[PDB]
Amino acid sequence: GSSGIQRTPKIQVYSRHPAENGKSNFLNCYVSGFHPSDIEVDLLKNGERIEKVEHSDLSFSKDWSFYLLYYTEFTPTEKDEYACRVNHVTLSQPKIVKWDRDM
Amino acid sequence: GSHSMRYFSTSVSRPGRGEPRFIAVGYVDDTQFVRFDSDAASQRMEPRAPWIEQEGPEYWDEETGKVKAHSQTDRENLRIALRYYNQSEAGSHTLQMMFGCDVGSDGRFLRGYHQYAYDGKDYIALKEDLRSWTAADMAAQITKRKWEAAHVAEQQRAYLEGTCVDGLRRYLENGKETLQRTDPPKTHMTHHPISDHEATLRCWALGFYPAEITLTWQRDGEDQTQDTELVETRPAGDGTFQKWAAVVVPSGEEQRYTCHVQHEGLPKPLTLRW
Amino acid sequence: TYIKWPWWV
Repeated sequence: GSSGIQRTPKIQVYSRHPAENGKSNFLNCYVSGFHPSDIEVDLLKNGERIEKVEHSDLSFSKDWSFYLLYYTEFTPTEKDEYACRVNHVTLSQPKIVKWDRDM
Repeated sequence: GSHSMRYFSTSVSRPGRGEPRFIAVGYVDDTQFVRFDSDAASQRMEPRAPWIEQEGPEYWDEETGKVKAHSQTDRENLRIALRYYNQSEAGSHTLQMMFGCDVGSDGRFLRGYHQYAYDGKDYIALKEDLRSWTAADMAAQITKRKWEAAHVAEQQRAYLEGTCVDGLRRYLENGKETLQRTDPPKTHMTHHPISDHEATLRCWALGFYPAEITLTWQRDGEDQTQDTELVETRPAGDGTFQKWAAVVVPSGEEQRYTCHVQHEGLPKPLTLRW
Repeated sequence: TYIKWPWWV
């Protein structure tokens, strides 16, 4: 029952600090520029949904589009892979964006 | 420089899945400091920045009463808007409100705002003179006529020039160690080969505050306006922000490009070269 | 400080 001009979320998955294996960090998924505000966001570790993930309070930008930050503490390693999964009315299927230490 | 206070509220209906949800957040500049969530258990305005926790119990009582009243008003406003537009109850609709004020370095009032959006599009907005309204469509003109008859703009003008400015000035003093800071961007460049004929040069800005920043790429002093990839400025989670810009460069031409960084924490803009 | 007044559209 979406209403108004739909805008697809822009998704970024990244760490708070440059990654160093064995060093505690935060894994972030920032979703922005979307409408309507109904959205599902998860952080994944090796393809599996991470349980203790926090998120910011829904807010929006000058153009009225919404943004949210999902985040969890994590200690990266050389082998472990991480990703963000997003579902939104504008997406035909959930979108999974893998974490790349260089983005 | 100048400073701003903003409150942002979102009301969303969810037909068949419960009553509408109301969420409000308050910001000074790019720092959130309160929230209210109609779904949450506390049913209180809650602190979200260290420097607001020193407010006494009657602050929290008063702020809770004001925001809960707004929550109820905007829930009824979703109903009214449905009627104005003759829209079906089956659809999920959104009502957003923004209000707040700007002050200068000396604390003087610079601008006030009080505006609404329905389903993501302008609905009605208080004009800069704080005396008149801009109505976006025929439904909002019904509202405009109603608010003109009830002299709503007079009350909002009084809030914006009075209470709003007083609170912002006080928050800036109470959180001065944190709100009156500028963290300049830490900058660097990375290089990522694509094929054997092309590679990506990425120019990075990290750890900066406030979030406003400009990153641009040039080739031989000429701007690369259309061949640059620029991501949205993003929170680090610790009160600072991050951003990068990237250009695709033919292999061997890296040294033709320069990245340029403007930020209010930099006494002079930067030029980076690979 | 939150607005002291909301109003119906």
